[PDB]
Amino acid sequence: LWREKINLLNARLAEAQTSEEQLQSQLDLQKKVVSDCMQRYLQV
Amino acid sequence: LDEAQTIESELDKQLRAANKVTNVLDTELTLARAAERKAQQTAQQGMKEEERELCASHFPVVTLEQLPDIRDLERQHERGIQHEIERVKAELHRLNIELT
Amino acid sequence: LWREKINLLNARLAEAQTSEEQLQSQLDLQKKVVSDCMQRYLQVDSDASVAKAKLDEAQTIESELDKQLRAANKVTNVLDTELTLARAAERKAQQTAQQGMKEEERELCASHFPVVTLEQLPDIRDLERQHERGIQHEIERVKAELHRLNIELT
Repeated sequence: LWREKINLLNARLAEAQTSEEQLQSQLDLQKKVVSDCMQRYLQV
Repeated sequence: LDEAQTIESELDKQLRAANKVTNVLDTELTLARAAERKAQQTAQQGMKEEERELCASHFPVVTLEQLPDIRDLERQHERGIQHEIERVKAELHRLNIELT
Repeated sequence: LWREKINLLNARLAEAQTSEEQLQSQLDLQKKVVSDCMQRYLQVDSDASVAKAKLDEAQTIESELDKQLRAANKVTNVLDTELTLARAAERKAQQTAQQGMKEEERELCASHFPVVTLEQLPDIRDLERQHERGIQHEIERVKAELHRLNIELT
C-alpha cells in the first residue's frame, strides 16, 4: 500500500511541480509585459 | 506599466503557494517511500501458502485508506489472540488439576 | 515534552516568518528601486544609458531577492507544518496525560518507567510497548508460579 501511495503521490507531485513551473513562467511573462510597457513609454 | 507591476505580485504569491504544495507532496512521497522500505524489510520474510491462507481467514485485507490505521488492526488482532491464549491456557491448567 | 516542542516551534516559526517578511520587504524595496531607475531612465554613456544600466542591475537584484524569498517561504511553511503536527500530537498526549496519578503510583511508575527525552518524543510509543512487554513477561511468569503452587497444594 505504501508503493501504491507512492504511485499516486508521484503523479500528484509531478503535476504540482508542473504547476509551479507554469506559474514561474507566467511570472516571468508578466515581468516581460512590464518590460513591454516601459519600452512603449520610452518610445512616447 | 503600473498595472503590469501590480499584476506581477499575485503570480509571485501563487508561485510561492505552488512551492508549498510541491514541498508538501514531496515530503509525503519521501515519508511514504521510507515507510515502504520499512514495511518491506519485514515483508521480505514472506509466508508459506498455508500460513497466508490462515492469515487471510483471520486477518482483514489492509486497504489504502486503512494504511495509517494498520497498527490499530494489528494490535486488536494481537490482543484478541492473547485473550484466547490466556483462556485456553487457563482451561489447560484446569485439566492439569483434573489429571493430577 | 510536546508542549516544550510546541513553544520552541512557535519561536522557530516566528523567526522564520520574520525572516520571510524581511526578505519580502527587501524584495518590495528592490522592486521600488527598479521603478525608480525605470522612471529616471525617462525623466533625465548618456544619462539615459546610465539609468538603463541601473535599471538592469535593479531587476537582477529583484530576481535574486525573489529567489531568496522563495526559500524563506519554504522554511516558513515547513516550520508551520511541523508546529501543526506538534500540536496534533500534544493534544493526544494531554488527553492521555490528563488521566492523572497518585504519588504512590507515580513512585511506582518512575521506579520502572523513565522520563522520556524530547529528542525521543515522536518515538515514545514504541518505548511504551517495550515497557509493556517487560510487565507482560513478569505477569506471564508469576502466573505460572501460581499454577505450580496450586498443583502442589492440591
